[PDB]
Amino acid sequence: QAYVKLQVAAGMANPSPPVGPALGQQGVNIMEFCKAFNAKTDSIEKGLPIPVVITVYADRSFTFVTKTPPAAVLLKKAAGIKSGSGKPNKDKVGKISRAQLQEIAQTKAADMTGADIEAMTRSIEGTARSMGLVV
Amino acid sequence: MSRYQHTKGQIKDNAIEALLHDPLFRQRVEKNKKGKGSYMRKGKHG
Amino acid sequence: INPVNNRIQDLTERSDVLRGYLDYDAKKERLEEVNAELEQPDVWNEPERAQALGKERSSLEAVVDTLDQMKQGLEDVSGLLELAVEADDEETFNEAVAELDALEEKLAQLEFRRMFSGEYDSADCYLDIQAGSGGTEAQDWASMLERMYLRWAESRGFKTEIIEESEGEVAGIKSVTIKISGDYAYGWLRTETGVHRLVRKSPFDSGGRRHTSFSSAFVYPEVDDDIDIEINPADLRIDVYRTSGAGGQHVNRTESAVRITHIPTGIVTQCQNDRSQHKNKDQAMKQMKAKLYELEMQKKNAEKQAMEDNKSDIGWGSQIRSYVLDDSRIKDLRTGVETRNTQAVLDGSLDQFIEASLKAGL
RNA sequence: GCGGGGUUGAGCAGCCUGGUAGCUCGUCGGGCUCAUAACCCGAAGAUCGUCGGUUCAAAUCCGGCCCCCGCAACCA
Ligand SMILES: [Mg+2]
Ligand SMILES: [Mg+2]
Ligand SMILES: [Mg+2]
Ligand SMILES: [Mg+2]
Repeated sequence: QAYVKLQVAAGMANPSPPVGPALGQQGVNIMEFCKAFNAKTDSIEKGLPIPVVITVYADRSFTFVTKTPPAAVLLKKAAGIKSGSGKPNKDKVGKISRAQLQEIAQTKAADMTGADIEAMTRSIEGTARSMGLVV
Repeated sequence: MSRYQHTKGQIKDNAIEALLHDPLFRQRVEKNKKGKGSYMRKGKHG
Repeated sequence: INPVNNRIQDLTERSDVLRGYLDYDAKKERLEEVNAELEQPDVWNEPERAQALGKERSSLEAVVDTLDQMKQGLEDVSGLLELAVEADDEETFNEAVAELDALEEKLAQLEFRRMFSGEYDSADCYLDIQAGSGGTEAQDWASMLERMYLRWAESRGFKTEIIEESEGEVAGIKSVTIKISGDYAYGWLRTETGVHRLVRKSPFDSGGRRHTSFSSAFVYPEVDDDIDIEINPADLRIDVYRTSGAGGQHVNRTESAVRITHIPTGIVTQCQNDRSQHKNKDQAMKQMKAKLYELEMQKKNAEKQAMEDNKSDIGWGSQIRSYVLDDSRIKDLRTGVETRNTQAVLDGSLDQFIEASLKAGL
C-alpha cells in the first residue's frame, strides 16, 4: 500500500528539491514524514541516507520501520574517496582492504539477510568491486 | 539609451571596424593654450 | 607557513570577488523559488517546463554550494593554521594545507566555469588590430596596442604569429592580423574586442597638441572550416526534354536538355549546351552544386550582417578602454578598474583588466 | 578530343635537347630629408604544381593526378 524506498540524507529535514512530489503523492502530508524521519535520526547519526517502509494506510497514520544505511555510502566512507567509478579496469581509481570490509559488514547484521557474516562480507566485497575499487 | 545613427549604411563584415572609420570615433586634437593654434582673439571672459 | 597564510588571505578575497560578479544572493533566491516550484507536484504535469526548471536549479545550486564551501574551508584552514603554528603538530598542519589546496582547486574550477562558458572559448583565435582615423598618431597607437598584446600572449604562454601587417608609411602600423595559438586563447582574449582610446601629446604633431586617437582590436576564434557535403539524389528532381530550335530530325526527337531542381530550396539549373544528355546533366549538376554553395555563402553573409548591425547598435559603447598618458591613468570603461601604472599596462599587464572582464561576463 | 602552361611575394625567363635559378618590381638593413615619397648603397629570398618513372644526375626527358588558358566539340 504505497510502500517505496525514496529519500536523501537523514539530517536534511523535509527534502523539498530531491523527493518532493514522491513522498506526498498519496494522501499523507509533507510535514508528517519529515517529522518522523527527524525523530528517527537523533538516536544515531546525520549526513547519511537511511531507507524506511512507507505502508500508507487509509487512516493516514502510517506504520514504518527503519533499515540499515546503504552500502555504497559506507564503502565510500571507508575508502576516503568521492568518485571512483570512471574507467575501473583500465585504471584503478581506489582500493580497499578485506579486513575493513569485514568490519563494515558486521555492523549492518540486523537488516542484512544472512547468518554467516562471511557471506555478508563477500557480498560487500562484490559490491565494492562493482563500484570500481579493487580489493 | 538611444541608438547611435552611424554613417556606414549597411554594415557587412565587421561592426567595430566600421565604427572606427566613423565620425563618432574621429580623432580629437585639443586647441593649444600656448604654442601653435594658441592665439585667442577674445578671452573666455573678454 | 608565510606563503600559505598569504594564499589563504588571497583566497577569501578571490571568493568575495567571485560572489560580487556572480550576484550570489540573487542566485540563491532563484534557487530557493525554483526548488519550491519543483517540490510542488503540479509542475511535473507539464513536462517541457519541469525539465527546464530542473536544469535551471541544478547549476544555481552548484554555484551556491561551491560558494558556501569556499567560506567554510578557508575558516577551517585558519583554525588549523593556529595549530600548525603554536601547538606544532605536523600531521594536522599538513592536513590543513591539503584541504586548502583542494578548496583552492574547487574555487578555481568554479571561476573557470564562470569565465570560459562559451562554445569557442577553448579555441585559438585571430587578433585583428586596425588603426583609427587620426593618421600617423593613430597608426602609432595601433602599433603600441599590438605590441602590448604580443607581450601579453607571450607572458600567458601563447604562440603568436603575425599573419598580415600593413605598415604606416611614416611610423606605426596601419593594420595587423595576429594568430594566437594556445589553450583557451580565444576565451582569454575575446573581451579585448572593441575600440581602444589613447590620449596623449602627439610626438608627430608639430604643434605638440594633446591627441585622442582610437584603434580597434577584434578577436575572433579559429572555427573549423566544415566541409561542403554533396546533395542527395532524393533531394533533386530531374526533368529531361527537347531543346530550343537547333537543326534536324534527330534533334527534334531526342531529349538532351536537362533541368535539375532542388526540392528543399526550389532552385533550378537547366543545361542544353551539349548534344549528349549525360554531359548536359553533368554540367547541370555542377551548376546546381555551385548554386547551393552560393546559397550557403549568402546565408552566412546575411547572419553575419545581422550580428554586425546588432554590434553597431551599441555605438559609443564599443569603446572598452581609455589609456590617458597625459594624466597617467588607464581605465576600463565597462568594468571600471583603474591603474596609474600606464607604462606597465602598455608593456603587457592586462591580466588585471582581462580577468575582471571575464568575471563580469562582458 | 588536340595544343600551351604551373619557376623567389607579383609579372616574366630558362625548359630548345638533362647538369649554370636570370630580368623588372616587391621585401629586408643602411644612407639622404625636420620627416615621408622619390633617389643612392648593400643584402636576403625558389623540393621549379604534385606523385611516380628514366637516368651517374631532372625545373628541363616520359607518364599519371590536380588546377589554369586556348581551341574543337560537327552532317542530318
Ligand atoms: Mg607568372
Ligand atoms: Mg641547356
Ligand atoms: Mg638542375
Ligand atoms: Mg625614404
